[PDB]
Amino acid sequence: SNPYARGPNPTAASLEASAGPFTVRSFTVSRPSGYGAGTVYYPTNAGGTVGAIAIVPGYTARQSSIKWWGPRLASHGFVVITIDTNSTLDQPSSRSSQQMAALRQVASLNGTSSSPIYGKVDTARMGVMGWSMGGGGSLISAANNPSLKACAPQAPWASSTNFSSVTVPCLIFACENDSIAPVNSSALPIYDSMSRNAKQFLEICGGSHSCANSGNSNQALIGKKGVAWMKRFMDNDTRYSTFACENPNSTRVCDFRTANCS
Repeated sequence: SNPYARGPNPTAASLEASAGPFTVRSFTVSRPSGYGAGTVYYPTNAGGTVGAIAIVPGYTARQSSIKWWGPRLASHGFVVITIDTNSTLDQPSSRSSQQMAALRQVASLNGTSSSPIYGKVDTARMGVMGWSMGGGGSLISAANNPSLKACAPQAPWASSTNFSSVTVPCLIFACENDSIAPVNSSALPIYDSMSRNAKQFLEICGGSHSCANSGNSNQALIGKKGVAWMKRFMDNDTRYSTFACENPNSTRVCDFRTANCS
């Protein structure tokens, strides 16, 4: 039996829905430790400890850009922290440091009896996500901390596209018509550099740079894939192997690639 399996058996419908099975609550971090600000989303009734995911915005951007992931992932059995960086103009390495500081604080709060997330987190199972330079920061976090169980950046940008060292399972969401971090020069080269991990490349048809952000028109597919990836790799949950590894066969997807997945 898998000690990390949570919730009922998944379906395409249950993964495409607005919400998963668990009730979600949230709170603002009162004293952010090593980053600007944070919101923690958590399930109240997951039926066991769950992994934690830290999500970082892009250059100039704030939590509003990636907020939708908080309730979406938390409702399937994860503690999710969305952050604002110390400066909106922080670069990817700094974003990575702040992302890891946010994971550290979630672990701190797991051991703080006054916190709503006291005893709710398995601090040995963590994941990283983010938009643009925050996506680059997620890849840097994965390269520097290989015990991370999953990485799912969106429209990533980084100073170097070479992430050949990354052993962490990586799902790259890409936006076809991205003019800030073009697919051909950012997301795709990053994907191609990784030969030591489970990896996936999912490009959204007609998507601008913000195609996986809050308010996007593809929350059914993007949310299904993000949750499935985190479930498969953070929870070792093989009930999600097909959802995580499959080509969605969706008219919303203009390019799909996967390796070492199923």
